Amino acid sequence: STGSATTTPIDSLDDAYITPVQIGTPAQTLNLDFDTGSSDLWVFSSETTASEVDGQTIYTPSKSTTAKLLSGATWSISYGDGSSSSGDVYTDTVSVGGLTVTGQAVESAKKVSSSFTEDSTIDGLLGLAFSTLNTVSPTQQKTFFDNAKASLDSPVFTADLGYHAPGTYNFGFIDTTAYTGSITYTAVSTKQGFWEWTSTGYAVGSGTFKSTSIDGIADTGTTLLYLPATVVSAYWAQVSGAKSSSSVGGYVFPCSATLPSFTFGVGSARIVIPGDYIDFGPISTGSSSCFGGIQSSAGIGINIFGDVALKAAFVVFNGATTPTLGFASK
Repeated sequence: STGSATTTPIDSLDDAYITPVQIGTPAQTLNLDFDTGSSDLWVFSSETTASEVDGQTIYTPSKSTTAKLLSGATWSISYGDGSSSSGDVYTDTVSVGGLTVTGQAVESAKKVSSSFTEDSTIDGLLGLAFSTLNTVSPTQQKTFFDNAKASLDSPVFTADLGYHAPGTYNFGFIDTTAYTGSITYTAVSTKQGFWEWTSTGYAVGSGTFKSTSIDGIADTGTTLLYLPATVVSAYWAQVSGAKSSSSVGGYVFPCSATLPSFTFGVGSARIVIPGDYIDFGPISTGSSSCFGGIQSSAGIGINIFGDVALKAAFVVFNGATTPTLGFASK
């Protein structure tokens, strides 16, 4: 089997992307944030505290003929941005882009933090990291990908995120029309439960490539590119008037600037992030200070190749016995 679903930016900045997901029978379609940095499929639901729901579409298990309470199971998750959610668990039929999994754990939120409530466009998360990170207790649950894997034509999924445009998540096949040149594959460590890999270096604009190992994770659920402070300082030093602002929460730069590109290495290959992708717009409506899309990973404890990086590439998440990542230009 295969599946193919379009993923759409939630707003004009590409802050996150939502993908429609069918849950239950008859189908209830919710727009979920596919997150290769976490491993829980959780939804706003009929169980979510009413004051914490503001415009989201909810899953109502009582209206699904295929929903079963997973008796005794609970979940609770905290993300890197300080947001959180928790609740109980159902199993139900879940379909993405025509690919169906029966018996998928659907984590029903009883509580969500303010950042989730305030984002009316995101009805929940679909985790695509390794199932070792799944928070369901006392019986850990599998991701949608892990449950689908055996049925797929090839044990893979691909992320093809758009810049200010829709893109695609495919499951079970690699669309050879969706990228240019060849795909460069690189090793993955699953030791922390992430799609963790090592970039071979970077360049700023038209500058020389610096060969240096940068461990990090491929994380579709993180907006920006978080890299070591040395790398980030070298990038922003090429932008007139850029500075790190402790008041704002990272590097800012004059909205009048033209940003340089940023290149990262994948083996001997290179992915170029256009400068435009690194613009996250005014720090507040009408401001002439703009927020940067490349930020320091200092204090996060990991480097994160978030959407700013991933959207510059066609990305293969190869879930074979020995996982690998692949990157191609597009």
